[PDB]
Amino acid sequence: CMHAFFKAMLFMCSGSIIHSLNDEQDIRKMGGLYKAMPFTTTALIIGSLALTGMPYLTGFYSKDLIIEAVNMSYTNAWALLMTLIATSLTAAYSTRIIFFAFLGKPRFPP
Amino acid sequence: SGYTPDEKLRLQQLRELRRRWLKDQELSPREPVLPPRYKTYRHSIFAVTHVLIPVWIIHYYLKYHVTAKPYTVVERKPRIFPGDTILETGEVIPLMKEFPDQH
Amino acid sequence: SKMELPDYKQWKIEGTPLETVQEKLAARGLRDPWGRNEAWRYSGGFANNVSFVGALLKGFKWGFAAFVVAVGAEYYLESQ
Amino acid sequence: AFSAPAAYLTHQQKVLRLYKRALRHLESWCVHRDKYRYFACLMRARFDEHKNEKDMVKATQLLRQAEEEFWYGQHPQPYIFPESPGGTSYERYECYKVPEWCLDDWHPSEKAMYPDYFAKREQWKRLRRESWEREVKQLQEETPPGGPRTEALPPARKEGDLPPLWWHIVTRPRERPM
Amino acid sequence: SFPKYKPSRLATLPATLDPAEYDISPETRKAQAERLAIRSRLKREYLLQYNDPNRLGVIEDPALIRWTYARSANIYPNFRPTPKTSLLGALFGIGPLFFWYYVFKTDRDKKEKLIQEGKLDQTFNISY
Amino acid sequence: VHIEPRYRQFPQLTRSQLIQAEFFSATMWFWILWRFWHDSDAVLGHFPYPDPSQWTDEELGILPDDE
Amino acid sequence: MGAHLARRYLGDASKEPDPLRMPTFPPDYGFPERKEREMVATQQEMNDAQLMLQQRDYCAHYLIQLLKCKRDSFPNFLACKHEQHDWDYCEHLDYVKRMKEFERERRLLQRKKRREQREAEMARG
Amino acid sequence: DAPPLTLEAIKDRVLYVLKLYDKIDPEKLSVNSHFMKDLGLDSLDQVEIIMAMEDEFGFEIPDIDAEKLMCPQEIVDYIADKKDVYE
Amino acid sequence: MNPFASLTLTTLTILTIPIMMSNSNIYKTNLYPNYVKTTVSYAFTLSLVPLLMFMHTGQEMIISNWHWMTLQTVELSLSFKMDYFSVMFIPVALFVTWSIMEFSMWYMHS
Amino acid sequence: TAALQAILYNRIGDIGFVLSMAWFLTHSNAWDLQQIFMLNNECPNMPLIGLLLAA
Amino acid sequence: MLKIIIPTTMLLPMTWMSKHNMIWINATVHSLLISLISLSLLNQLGENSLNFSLTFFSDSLSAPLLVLTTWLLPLMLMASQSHLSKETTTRKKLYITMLILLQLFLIMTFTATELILFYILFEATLVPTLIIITRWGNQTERLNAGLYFLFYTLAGSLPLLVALVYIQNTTGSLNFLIIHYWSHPLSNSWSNIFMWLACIMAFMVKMPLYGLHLWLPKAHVEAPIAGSMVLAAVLLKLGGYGMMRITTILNPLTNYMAYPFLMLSMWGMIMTSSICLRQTDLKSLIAYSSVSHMALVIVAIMIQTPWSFMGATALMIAHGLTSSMLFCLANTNYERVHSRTMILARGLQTLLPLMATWWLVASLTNLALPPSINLIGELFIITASFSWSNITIILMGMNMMITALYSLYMLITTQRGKYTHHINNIKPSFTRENALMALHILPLLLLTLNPKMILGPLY
Ligand SMILES: CCCCCCCC/C=C/CCCCCCCC(=O)OC[C@H](COP(=O)(O)OCCN)OC(=O)CCCCCCC/C=C/CCCCCCCC
Ligand SMILES: *P(=O)(O)OCC(C)(C)[C@H](O)C(=O)NCCC(=O)NCCSC(=O)CCCCCCCCCCCCC
Repeated sequence: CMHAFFKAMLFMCSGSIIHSLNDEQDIRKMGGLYKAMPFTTTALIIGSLALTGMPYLTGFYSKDLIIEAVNMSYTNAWALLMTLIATSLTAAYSTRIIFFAFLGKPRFPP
Repeated sequence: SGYTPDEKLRLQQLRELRRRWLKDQELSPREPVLPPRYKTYRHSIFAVTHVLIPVWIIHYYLKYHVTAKPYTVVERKPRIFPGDTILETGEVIPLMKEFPDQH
Repeated sequence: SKMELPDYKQWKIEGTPLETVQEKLAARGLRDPWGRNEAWRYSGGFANNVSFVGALLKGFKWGFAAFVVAVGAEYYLESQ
Repeated sequence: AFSAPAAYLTHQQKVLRLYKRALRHLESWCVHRDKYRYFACLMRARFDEHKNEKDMVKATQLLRQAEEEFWYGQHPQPYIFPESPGGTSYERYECYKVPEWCLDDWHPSEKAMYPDYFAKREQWKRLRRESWEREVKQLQEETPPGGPRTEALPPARKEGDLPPLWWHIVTRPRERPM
Repeated sequence: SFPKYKPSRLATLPATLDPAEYDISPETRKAQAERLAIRSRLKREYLLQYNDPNRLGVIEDPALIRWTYARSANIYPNFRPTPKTSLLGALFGIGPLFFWYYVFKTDRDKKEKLIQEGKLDQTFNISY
Repeated sequence: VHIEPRYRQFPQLTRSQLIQAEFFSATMWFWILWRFWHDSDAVLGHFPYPDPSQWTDEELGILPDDE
Repeated sequence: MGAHLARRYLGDASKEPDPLRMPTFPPDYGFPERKEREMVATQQEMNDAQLMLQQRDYCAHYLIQLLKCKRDSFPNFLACKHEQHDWDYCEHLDYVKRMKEFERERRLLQRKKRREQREAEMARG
Repeated sequence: DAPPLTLEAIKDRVLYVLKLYDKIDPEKLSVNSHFMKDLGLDSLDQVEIIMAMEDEFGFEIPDIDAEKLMCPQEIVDYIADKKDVYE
Repeated sequence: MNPFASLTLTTLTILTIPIMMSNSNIYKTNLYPNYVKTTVSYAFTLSLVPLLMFMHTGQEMIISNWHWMTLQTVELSLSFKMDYFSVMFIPVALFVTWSIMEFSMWYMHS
Repeated sequence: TAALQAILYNRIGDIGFVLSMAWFLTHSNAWDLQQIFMLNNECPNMPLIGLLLAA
Repeated sequence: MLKIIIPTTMLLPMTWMSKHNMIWINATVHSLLISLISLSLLNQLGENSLNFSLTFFSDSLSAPLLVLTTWLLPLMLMASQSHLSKETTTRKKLYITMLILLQLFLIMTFTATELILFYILFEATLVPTLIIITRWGNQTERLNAGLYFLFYTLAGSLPLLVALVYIQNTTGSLNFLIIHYWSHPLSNSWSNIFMWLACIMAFMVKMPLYGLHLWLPKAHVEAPIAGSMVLAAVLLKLGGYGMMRITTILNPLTNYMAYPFLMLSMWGMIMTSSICLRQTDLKSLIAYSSVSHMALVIVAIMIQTPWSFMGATALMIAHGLTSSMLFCLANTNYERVHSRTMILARGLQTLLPLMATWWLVASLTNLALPPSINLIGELFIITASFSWSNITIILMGMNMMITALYSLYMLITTQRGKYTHHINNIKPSFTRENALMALHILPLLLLTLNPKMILGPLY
C-alpha cells in the first residue's frame, strides 16, 4: 500500500518533468527544475524522502518494520547483508534522481 | 562537401511543392460541413444512475437470490472478548482473571 | 503572442564557470568559441540554486515555526 | 536521409564523423556544460594537432588508432535525441501516418463533409497525372545507357515541368499527422 | 594499449574496427561502385513503379518470391542423404522421443511400485 | 492562466503554485517534527536492552563450578 | 547480527548455545524450586477472541484487552495507548526471559566444558 | 501543445546561434554567407555549427545531410522542411 | 442485510459500467475521460465505506453468488473473497487510479 | 518488443501458476482457498514452488 | 435425426432450382434455419444418449459437433460468395452442392450408431473435399495437396475397415451400444496389438498425429477458403470423435500401447509450435497451430480419463471456431493483396481498425486466455496429464509459452508496424467480412458463458 502511494506519485512527477521538457527523459538534459517547477520539485522530494524511509512518513511504517524484522529474525546472513546494501543503494539512486533533475544549471534546449 | 547545382535546384523545387501541399492541407473556415441530424445537476443525474441503480440491483440480487441457497454468503464469525454481551441470547461472557500487574 | 528573442549582446561568460574554463584553456594555449551560447544557462534566474541539503529543507523554516506554535498551544491547553 | 549516399566515405568524411561522434560521447560523459566545453576544446586541439599530415598512410593509421580508442572509451549509454533512432520518442507517430490513397477511398458522405479540401486534392491529382509522361521521359533521356550509377535525381530543366519522382516526397505524411 | 574487442557471433565486429576498412585497394573502390550501381538500378525501377499514377496494386518483389520459395519449396529437391544429414535427422527426430519415453516410463514405474506397496499419499485425490 | 514561453530565460511562475509548494513542504516538515515530538519511541525505542553479562548466576540458576 | 554469532562461528561452537537444540539441560538443573509460567487467558477466551496462533503466547490477555479497547473506541483510533503499552511491556518481559534462557544455556555449556576439562585433568594426573 | 515554428523564428534562432559563435563576426554575417568561402571556417567548425544547431532545435541532423549545410539559409530550409514549416 | 457484500459488489459493478457505455455518443465525444474519472472517484468512496465497516468490527466475507459449473466433485463458482487484504487494497488502488486518470487527462491531451 | 518480452516472462510465470493449479486440484479436489487451507495442513514443495515461480 | 438430414437433401434442389442471383441468399438463409433447428440436440440426458432409431443416435459428444457443422456451413457460404464472383452459375451451384454434400455426410457421420456406417460416411467425406480442393484451389500445388491428403487418409483407413469387419465377425455386432455393454478386456497379444494399431492409426492419421501431418499443411494451405474452414473446424475432429468412440473395446491394451503416441504427440506439439515461430506463410502458421492443438487432444484421449475427455471435447470445439476465424482473416488479407506472405502486408492496424480488432480477439482466443473455452479445455487436459505424470506439466508449459509467442508474433507482424508503402489496393473492410468475423467470435464467448454444453458425456 505505502509503495503504491509514493511510487505512483514519483512516477507522476517524472511524467510531469518529461512533458514540461518536451518528451525529454534524460537527467543529463534536465536541470534547474528546483526553481523552474516548484510544486513537482517539492512533490518529488517528499516522495523520495518517503521512499528512503523518512522517520515519520508513509514509507516509515512499512520499510522500518521490514528492516527490523529482517535483522531480528533467523534469516540468511547474505540475504540480510544484501537487504541492507539495497537500502543504501535506494538512498543512492534517489539522491541521483534529485541531484541530476533539480539541482544545478539547466541543460535543456533554450 | 556540398550540394551540386542540380541537387540544390531539385531541393528548392521540392520544398516549394511541399509547402504548397501543406498550405492546401490547411482547412477552411466552414470546412467541417456537418449534416443536419448546472454542475451539481450533472453530478446528481450521474450519482442516481451509476451508483443508485446498480446498488439497488445488487442488493436485490443478494438479499433475495444469493442468500437463498446455503453457504453462498458466509460471514466470518464476530470476535468475542471477555466481559461482553452476546446479543442473541442476552449472554454475559465473563471477564478474565486478575492480572499479576507490573508497575 | 509573437515572442521576441532577448538581445544577444547580453550573454557574457564573465561571472560564470565558463570564464574559469576559458582561463584554463588560455593557460593551455587554447580557446572555446561557444562560451556565450552556453553562458545563457548560468545567468538570469538560474544564477542562484540550492544545495542538496538545502533542497530537502524546503519547508523547514515555516514547518518549525508551526510546530513551535502547536507545541505551545498543546502545552497551554494541557495546563488549562 | 534526404541525400543519396555515395559509393564510399572519403577520409575527410570518416574523420569528421569520428569527430562528431567523439564529441557527442564526451558530452555524454561530461554532463555539465563548462566541463564539456573544456574537454571539447581539448579534443579539437588534438584534431588540430593531427590536422596537417602529408602521409596519408600515417593519417589512416592515426584514424584507426583513434577509432580503437573511441570504441574502448565510448559511453555505454550515450545520449540520444528523443526523435533519433535510439531515442525514447523514435517512431512513436508511425501509426498515425495515413496516406492520400487511403484518403480517396472515403464514402461520398465523408468526402462531402470536406468540400474545399477535395477540390484542391483533385487539382493536385490533375497536376500529377499531367506530368508523369514528362517526368519519365526526362528520366530516360538523362540516364546513361548502362543505367543509373547513383540514386540522385535530376531537377526540372524546363519552366513548365516538375522534378521527376516527386509525388511521394511532396505528399509524404506530416511529422505529427494527428 | 587499450584492451581489444573480441567480436562474436551475436555481437559482431563494428565497421569502424574492421581492418579491411583501412586497407582499401583500387579494386575495392570499383567493387563498391558496382554495388552502388546495382542498388541504384533497383531503386530506380522501384521508384518508377511506385510513382506511376496509373498503378493500382502491389509491386511484386522477385527477391521476396525467391526467399519464400527457397524457404519452403526448394528444400527437398536439393536434399542429399549425407552422413551429417542422417546423423542430425536421427538425433533431432529420435533422441527426444526415446528420452521422454524413458523419463515418463521411469516416473510411472515408480508411481505404480508405490501404489502396489501401499505407501503413497492418495488421500483426497478424487479427481483424475 | 496563459503562460508565455521564454527564450533562454527563466520561465514565468505563479504565486499560486509557489505558495502551494511552500505550504506542502511546510506541512511535511511540521508533520515530521510533530510526530517526533509526541511518539519519539518509534525511532529511539522504548524498552532498554538488557546486558546479559550483568545477570547473576543466582538468578540464572548456575551452581558453583566446584559444587 | 551480534557478538554471539562471531563467538560461535569464529570460535567455540561447543561453548556457544545451539539455537535449534536449546535448552540442552534440565529446567530444574541449578534451580531448586522453579515456578511454572502463569497463563491468564484461557483457551476458550483466546479462541473466541480469534487471536492468530502466532499471537497466542503468554502475553495474550493484554492483546485481548487491547483489541476490545480498540473495537469499542472505533472513531478515536488514538485511545488505546495504555493497552498498547501494556501489551508491549509484556512482550518485552517475554523477550528478556528468552534472553535469560539463552545466557543460562551459554554459561551452563561453558561450565560443563570446565567440569569435563577438570575431570580429564584429574584422570590424566 | 508547443507553439508551431515559423520560417522567421527558425531564421532568427539560427542567426542567434551563429552570432553567439565567436569565430564569426556578427557584422559581416548574413543569411547567405558561406561558412568556408566567405566566413573563413573549416570542416571542424562546420561540424561544431551543426552540433550547435542540433542542440538549439532538439533534433539530430544526419551526417550525410549535415555535410551539405554550408549556409544559414540552407540550414533554415533543411530544418523547416524536416519540421513541416511552410509559413 | 449487511451492507458489506452489496457495497463491495457495487464498487466492482460500477467499475465495469463505463465499459458498457463504450459504444455510445459519450464514447464518441470528448467527455469520456472525465466520465471514467468520475466513475472511478465514486467507486473509490463507495469502497471506502466497507473499509470503515472493517476498521470497526473486522468483518470479512465470501460471496459465491453465481455457480458456474460442477466438474463431478469440483464446483467452480464466481466467488469473491472480501477480506482484510481486499477491503484495504481496493480503496488504495482506486485512489491511485483516480489520480492517474486525472494526470492522464492532463498528460494525454493530444 | 517490450510488449512481447513482458508476455514471455509473464507466460513463464503462468507455467508456474498452472503447475500450482494442477497440483492443488489433483491433491485437494478443489480450487478455492477454503478447501486448500483445510486440506493442506503441511503444504508441499511442488505447489509452493509453482506459486513462487508464478509470483 | 431426419428432421435435420432431410432439410439438407432439400437444400440441394433449392440450390439447383434457385435463380442465378439468389443462390447465395437462399443457401445462407436456409442453412441458418437448419442450424437453428439443429440447436435442439443440445438438450441431452444425464444417464444415456438420445437413441432416435436403429440407425441414428445423438450424444453429449455428437451434439456440439453437429451444431458446429450446421453453424459453419453459412460462414463457408459467405466466404465462397466472396471469392467466387466471376464463376458461372452452374459452377457456383456445383460448389454449393459440394458444401451441402459435405455437411450432410458430416451430420450422418456424427449421428451414425454403427461403426461400419460411421466408417462409410467418414470415408465419404473425402470425395467432396478432394473435389473442392483440386478444382477451386488457386495455386499449382492443389493437385499434390489433394493427392497427399487422400492417400494419407486412405492408407490410414483401409486397415480400419479390415479391423471393423473382423470385429463384426468375432463379436456379432458393430453397434456402439452393443460393443459398449458387451465389451470384453483385450488380452496382451500380437493380434490384439495389431487390431489396436489398425484402429488407432486410422484415427491418428485423421487427427493428424505428429509424423503423419504433412497432408495437413499441404491441403490447408492450398485449399480454397471454404475448404480450409471445413478442414480445420470439423474434418480434424473426426479423428478425435472416432478415438473417443473406438477406445471402448481397446482396454486394457491402451494403457501400454499409448506410450509411442503420447511421446509423439507431446514432442510434436512442441515442434509444431516452434515451427509456427519461424513460418514465412500465414496459412502454414495457422495449419501448424491446428496440428499442435490436435496433438494436445490426442494426448488427452490417449491418457483416457474422465477429466481428459471433457477437456478434449472443449478444446475440439474451441479450436474449430478459432481456426475457422483465423483462416477467414487470412483469406481477407489474401484477397486484399493476392499473396500469402505474412510480411508483405503490414500496418493493417492503421489501415483497417476493426479488422485489427477481430485479429486481436482471434489471437487472444488462439492462446489460452481465460475464461475462454480454449483455456477451459487446455487446462482440463493439462490437469489430467499432470495426474498422469508430473513432467507433462513441463511439456505443456513450454507449449503454452511458444503458443503465446507465435500468436502474438503473427498479430504484431500482420497488424503492428508501418504499412507497406507500395500496397495501395487495401479497400475498407466489407460489411460481409465484418459480419463473418462477428458470427465466428460471438458464439465462442457465449459458449464461454455456458461451458457445460461442450464438455461431453463425462460431465
Ligand atoms: C519452462 C520453459 C522454459 C523457460 C525458459 C525458455 C526460454 C526460451 C526463450 C524463448 C525463445 C524466444 C522465441 C522468440 C521470442 C521473441 C524474439 C525475441 O528474441 O525477442 C526480442 C527481445 C528484444 O530484446 P531487448 O532487450 O528488448 O532489445 C531490444 C533492442 N531494440 O528479447 C526478448 O524479449 C527475449 C526475452 C526472453 C529471452 C529468454 C530469457 C529467459 C531465460 C530465463 C529463464 C530462467 C528463469 C529463472 C527462474 C527464476 C525464478 C525462480
Ligand atoms: P576540413 O575538411 O578542413 O577537415 C580537415 C581534415 C581532418 C579533413 C584534414 O584535411 C585531414 O584529413 N587531415 C589528415 C588526416 C588526419 O587528420 N588524421 C588524424 C585525425 S583522427 C585523430 O587525430 C583523432 C585523435 C584524437 C581523437 C580520438 C578520439 C578518441 C576519444 C573519444 C573517447 C570517447 C569518449 C570521449
